Amino acid sequence: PRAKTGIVRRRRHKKVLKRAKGFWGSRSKQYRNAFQTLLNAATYEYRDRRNKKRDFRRLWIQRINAGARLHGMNYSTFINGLKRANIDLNRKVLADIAAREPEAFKALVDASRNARQ
Amino acid sequence: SKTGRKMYGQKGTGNARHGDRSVPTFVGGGVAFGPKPRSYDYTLPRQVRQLGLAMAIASRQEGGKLVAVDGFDIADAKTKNFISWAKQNGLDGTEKVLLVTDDENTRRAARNVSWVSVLPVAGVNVYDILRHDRLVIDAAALEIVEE
Amino acid sequence: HDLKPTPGSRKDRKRVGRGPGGTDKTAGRGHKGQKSRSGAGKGAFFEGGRSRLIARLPKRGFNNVGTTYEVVKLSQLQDLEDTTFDRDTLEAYRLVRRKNRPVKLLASGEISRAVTVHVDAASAAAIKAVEAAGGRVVLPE
RNA sequence: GGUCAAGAUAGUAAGGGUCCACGGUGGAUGCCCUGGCGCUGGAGCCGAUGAAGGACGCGAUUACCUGCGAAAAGCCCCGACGAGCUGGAGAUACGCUUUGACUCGGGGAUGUCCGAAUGGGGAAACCCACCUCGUAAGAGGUAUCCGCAAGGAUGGGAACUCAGGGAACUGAAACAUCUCAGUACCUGAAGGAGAAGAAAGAGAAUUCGAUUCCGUUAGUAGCGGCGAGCGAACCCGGAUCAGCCCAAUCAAGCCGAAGUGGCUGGAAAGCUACACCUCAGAAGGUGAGAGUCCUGUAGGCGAACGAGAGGUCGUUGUUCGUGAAACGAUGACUGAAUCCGCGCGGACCACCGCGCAAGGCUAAAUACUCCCAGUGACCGAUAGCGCAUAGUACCGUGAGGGAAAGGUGAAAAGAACCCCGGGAGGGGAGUGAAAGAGAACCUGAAACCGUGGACUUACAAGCAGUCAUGGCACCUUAUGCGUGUUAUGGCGUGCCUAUUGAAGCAUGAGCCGGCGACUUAGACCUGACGUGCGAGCUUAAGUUGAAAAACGGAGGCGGAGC
RNA sequence: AACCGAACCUGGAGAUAGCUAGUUCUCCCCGAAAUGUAUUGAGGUACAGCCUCGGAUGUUGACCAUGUCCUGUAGAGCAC
RNA sequence: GCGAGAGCUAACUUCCGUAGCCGAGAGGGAAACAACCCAGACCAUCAGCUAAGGUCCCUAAAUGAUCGCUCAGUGGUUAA
RNA sequence: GUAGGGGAGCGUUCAGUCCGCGGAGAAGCCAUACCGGAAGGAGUGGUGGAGCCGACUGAAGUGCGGAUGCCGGCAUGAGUAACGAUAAAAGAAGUGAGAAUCUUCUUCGCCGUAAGGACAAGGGUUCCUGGGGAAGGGUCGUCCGCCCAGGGAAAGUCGG
RNA sequence: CUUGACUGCGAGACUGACACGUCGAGCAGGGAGGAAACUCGGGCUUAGUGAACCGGUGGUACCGUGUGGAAGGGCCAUCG
Ligand SMILES: [Mg+2]
Ligand SMILES: [Mg+2]
Ligand SMILES: [Mg+2]
Ligand SMILES: [Mg+2]
Ligand SMILES: [Mg+2]
Ligand SMILES: [Mg+2]
Ligand SMILES: [Mg+2]
Ligand SMILES: [Mg+2]
Ligand SMILES: [Mg+2]
Ligand SMILES: [Mg+2]
Ligand SMILES: [Mg+2]
Ligand SMILES: [Mg+2]
Ligand SMILES: [Mg+2]
Ligand SMILES: [Mg+2]
Ligand SMILES: [Mg+2]
Ligand SMILES: [Mg+2]
Ligand SMILES: [Mg+2]
Ligand SMILES: [Mg+2]
Ligand SMILES: [Mg+2]
Ligand SMILES: [Mg+2]
Ligand SMILES: [Mg+2]
Ligand SMILES: [Mg+2]
Ligand SMILES: [Mg+2]
Ligand SMILES: [Mg+2]
Ligand SMILES: [Mg+2]
Ligand SMILES: [Mg+2]
Ligand SMILES: [Mg+2]
Ligand SMILES: [Mg+2]
Ligand SMILES: [Mg+2]
Ligand SMILES: [Mg+2]
Ligand SMILES: [Mg+2]
Ligand SMILES: [Mg+2]
Ligand SMILES: [Mg+2]
Ligand SMILES: [Mg+2]
Ligand SMILES: [Mg+2]
Ligand SMILES: [Mg+2]
Ligand SMILES: [Mg+2]
Ligand SMILES: [Mg+2]
Ligand SMILES: [Mg+2]
Ligand SMILES: [Mg+2]
Ligand SMILES: [Mg+2]
Ligand SMILES: [Mg+2]
Ligand SMILES: [Mg+2]
Ligand SMILES: [Mg+2]
Ligand SMILES: [Mg+2]
Ligand SMILES: [Mg+2]
Ligand SMILES: [Mg+2]
Ligand SMILES: [Mg+2]
Ligand SMILES: [Mg+2]
Ligand SMILES: [Mg+2]
Ligand SMILES: [Mg+2]
Ligand SMILES: [Mg+2]
Ligand SMILES: [Mg+2]
Ligand SMILES: [Mg+2]
Ligand SMILES: [Mg+2]
Ligand SMILES: [Mg+2]
Ligand SMILES: [Mg+2]
Ligand SMILES: [Mg+2]
Ligand SMILES: [Mg+2]
Ligand SMILES: [Mg+2]
Ligand SMILES: [Mg+2]
Ligand SMILES: [Mg+2]
Ligand SMILES: [Mg+2]
Ligand SMILES: [Mg+2]
Ligand SMILES: [Mg+2]
Ligand SMILES: [Mg+2]
Ligand SMILES: [Mg+2]
Ligand SMILES: [Mg+2]
Repeated sequence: PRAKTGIVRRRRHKKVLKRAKGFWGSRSKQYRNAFQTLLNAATYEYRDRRNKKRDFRRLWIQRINAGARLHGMNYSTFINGLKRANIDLNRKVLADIAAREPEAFKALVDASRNARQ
Repeated sequence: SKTGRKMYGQKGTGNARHGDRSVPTFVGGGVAFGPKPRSYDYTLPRQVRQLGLAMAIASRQEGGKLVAVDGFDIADAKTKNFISWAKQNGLDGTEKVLLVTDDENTRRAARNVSWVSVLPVAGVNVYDILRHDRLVIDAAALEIVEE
Repeated sequence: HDLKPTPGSRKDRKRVGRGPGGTDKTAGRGHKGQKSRSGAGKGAFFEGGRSRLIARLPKRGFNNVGTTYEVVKLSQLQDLEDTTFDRDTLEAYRLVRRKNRPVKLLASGEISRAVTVHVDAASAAAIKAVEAAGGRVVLPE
């Protein structure tokens, strides 16, 4: 017996192509360039899962430093200050305190510069 | 049927290189690796054919869908009478039945029934049997197919 | 339809090619080379282009078929045959089927009970041990 | 509020982008068959009585095809069927037919011209004659070779057969003997087969008994730049049997069982309720899937015609390559015995065995497959034959090469008539179950071209992605883990191949769709897994049976090595 | 007969091609080599070396310490 | 890199020995960068500590402390 | 983790068997936010109009992006080059659904040992009449060497 | 003084991918020199070499195609 392709190739193809909507020009309409674009997309996805974990830490840190310095303290000195007084806060959380709740962040500042004295 | 003549020049043309249009990368060419007429018939070891057949009958015994039979009773070669005979023996119609006998007319009575398949003498075999639900053995052949 | 073959009876074959699963690109064959290529040939006794081992080795002696003797043991005839005796057409029906060759009897392991044997030849220690147990050995005329 | 001032931000899109909607293009995909493919089995020649193959004709209308041949889609008789017919062609008209048409079977009559062509010629299918009869019309004859005559031959035929002649690539990892291989090809002769055949044999048992074919012996014995590699036979088991004469029943055809009602549906075969035949439930057709509606099947009937010597030199054949080279086989030279004789048995001699050369025919088993029939874990429109038909169109001076091609609908009911337009095309209407089937007519993917809508883009450096967030929009696996779209930030050197090293200014690639590449074989070799038997295991050819399989021990493998 | 250091057509013929391209579905486990010698051999092949799977063994391997023997480089030295 | 020859104690040179890496290795660093430095990625996380390397702004992190040096943009490429 | 070895699977045709769907509508096609560790797999809806899914088992012409691969369709270059001798055109008039291109008139221009006339070879109805306008004509055509129909070719003396 | 520059062997190692190559105790026959223990199967050692194939020669009586012979091969030696 013989077994043509029948139906499989087009299903594969549409699969790729349908992953690829919103891609510019032929990248979203031609199979091969879709499939290709997608390989590179692979790289970018995996990488950036790790990397976004890298990025958000960064952000938190920025905000923290800011709040720190509003009340006359560097960030680094603020964080040894916190570790000294064994306050054990996430910097995600430290950021959110710093940004959202003024007086509270203030209190943590005073506690930390005390731990520094 | 494609002439073997070279179609055009090996280099030059700017085309890819080809020699013939009878080639499996060519629409309308040859199949690369097609099927040619062959055979599949080997010799399975005898003892295994025997043990098989045996084990067929055995399987259909724990059924218990064996029905050993002596003589029959179908008037003179009539299917309606096969139907009544069958019915007396619990053959409602809701099963597929293989019948093995050496009597011309009982077979000649079964056959045209949709749900009966009819086999003379030692035309028996694991396939045909295991194919069906019930087996009509008959029984005359059974005391000889032991010894 | 109920039935299934034995686990490990039938391995599905190698379909080389068919994607990066899988043996990608080169289907086992490696990269380039005469081994890579697709043609019937080398074959098997071809070393380098060199000068072959078999070609470097000394030939010894002619060739001769001669006669070969079909072996019958004592230990066979002995222990547990209970002497149905040897004759000519009896051995066959028991177990030493050949034809076209003459029969020989050889020492094997042990002798005890006496029997009458019909061969075409036998070893010294075999006739000696078959007589020393009371049995006679028959060579043809 | 007004003027001025400083600052910040918005909208408009010429065109683009992403997504959505709706189309066009195009012909993938699915379904299908009117066409192929293989295997098995059958059947096997035609021709001077004019073949195979053609040319020109024949029609109420005739370009193609089919059929035919101036007696021209046909004429005569016989047989069958029994109502339609007047070819594919579907189209108008003429008409034929129960005094038996049409079709089927079987014989005859006619059968132009060319083609072995054969009166002579010739650039095939055209030109020119001669003779006998005849009133003319017309008819018949006029080739060569064997033969006294009668009669035979010439030509054609895919494969198969034998014979005369006889390659190379290639393998030997170079090459010359060798191998490819007595293969390809050329020529010849012939048949449905042909060849071969009735032992101056094979052989080693004082065994066998015409030949061919299958298994096996056996990759054994041997051959060989003893390299590559080449490779028997005897025995044994089968298929089929045969040895005689000369020289002193199938081909037309007919008969042939059994069902209705309600329901869905455009339509009944499907559903459902009860019902029947079956030596018949194989199959196809019927508005969808029918044992019981039609054709059929099982079974039965069935025809006037129809069919069944030795030598020496030079060489070569089989495993036979100068080898110690027997034996056959001839080209050259030469040339014996005829029975107490002759020929062989692998140099050669004796002995022991087998044999009667120089004279012929022979069916059967075997090969093939143009043609016919049945079947298929063969193909269904790039597949399968090159062809759903065509060796056509087309290309070539020629030899020769050589395509694509498929689908309304159950049924033509093939859309009267109205609207715009010269028309093409379309919108209505009408038919239809559906024109979401209208003749550019099954489905109708993708590339590719457009219309419309959403959010968007005119300070911007970019492998076009990816991550994060904000804006807008949307709510049928959807109010969240959202879907679309976007702004801005972070991050980011296409794929493949080939490489020490690829974004590379290294290779390939316009795009999408289809076709497209590790397979088959042997009864080979060697391992892994599994199964059946197990000191044993197994059959092959074949025989019979065959909607299955069983027999078949010849052989092969273990059994002891050196 | 629009390309002649040997025309063209068909066939042998799927010539040969140690050469270049190409080689298609997914996940999981281990995971190399580009060294040696030999080759009318050098971009090819044979056998080792290295990888994997399976069956055997059963700590035999690894590192590091202790013991013991071998060495002629670094340095240095000038006795040849 | 270290050890040598060859070479001009030239070569992103050539040929050997030896370790490591690339090859077949992604991740951070060295602006960029197969090889160097840190380090071997089974998957998920808007979690914590560290390595090399870094903490003025682009750019995560001390415009840190104390004792000095250089004033030449030396820093941010060579010699007698 | 490259060559390579090993392991478990996904999907495709055909085949046997079982289940079973289908005009209250199959396969195929189309959309989709659901499912599975991946090949992949379902739900619903739109299309379509007659066949087909699932399960186990068997056999393969069984899975594509590459091969300057093969057949086919459609893009880019682009409304770009070009429209085939620089002998040359103008007006009126007619026709016609439509005219720069057709017909008539008047002129103009170009060949004139030719760009005129007659044979041969070759071609094969291309000639004449009447009609036509899809394509062929490098535009356009109402026209034509194109398409349809019907006519036309005459030998004792020319050539055989 | 002599022919150990010897036949029949070879425990066990070195060494090479293979084929090769190298060293060698000890047993037998049978010898040389020594008064003897003993030593000798070439040279202080490491180069002075050529695998197969086909063939020459001396021995050998293994095979020899109906049997007995002989051609021819085989074996050990050996030359090209
Ligand atoms: Mg981290
Ligand atoms: Mg075709
Ligand atoms: Mg694998
Ligand atoms: Mg690829
Ligand atoms: Mg490659
Ligand atoms: Mg606009
Ligand atoms: Mg005709
Ligand atoms: Mg007539
Ligand atoms: Mg009649
Ligand atoms: Mg009729
Ligand atoms: Mg004639
Ligand atoms: Mg040659
Ligand atoms: Mg060669
Ligand atoms: Mg002939
Ligand atoms: Mg001769
Ligand atoms: Mg010869
Ligand atoms: Mg002779
Ligand atoms: Mg199709
Ligand atoms: Mg109309
Ligand atoms: Mg738009
Ligand atoms: Mg600016
Ligand atoms: Mg802007
Ligand atoms: Mg390079
Ligand atoms: Mg590499
Ligand atoms: Mg580039
Ligand atoms: Mg490039
Ligand atoms: Mg290159
Ligand atoms: Mg290019
Ligand atoms: Mg086993
Ligand atoms: Mg020329
Ligand atoms: Mg080729
Ligand atoms: Mg060939
Ligand atoms: Mg690993
Ligand atoms: Mg290489
Ligand atoms: Mg190896
Ligand atoms: Mg140890
Ligand atoms: Mg020194
Ligand atoms: Mg270098
Ligand atoms: Mg790296
Ligand atoms: Mg890096
Ligand atoms: Mg960086
Ligand atoms: Mg570098
Ligand atoms: Mg540090
Ligand atoms: Mg900072
Ligand atoms: Mg891994
Ligand atoms: Mg099925
Ligand atoms: Mg199907
Ligand atoms: Mg492609
Ligand atoms: Mg090109
Ligand atoms: Mg193309
Ligand atoms: Mg323009
Ligand atoms: Mg331009
Ligand atoms: Mg321009
Ligand atoms: Mg222009
Ligand atoms: Mg012009
Ligand atoms: Mg002009
Ligand atoms: Mg008018
Ligand atoms: Mg003009
Ligand atoms: Mg006028
Ligand atoms: Mg003229
Ligand atoms: Mg004419
Ligand atoms: Mg035009
Ligand atoms: Mg008009
Ligand atoms: Mg005209
Ligand atoms: Mg006249
Ligand atoms: Mg040789
Ligand atoms: Mg000799
Ligand atoms: Mg001799």
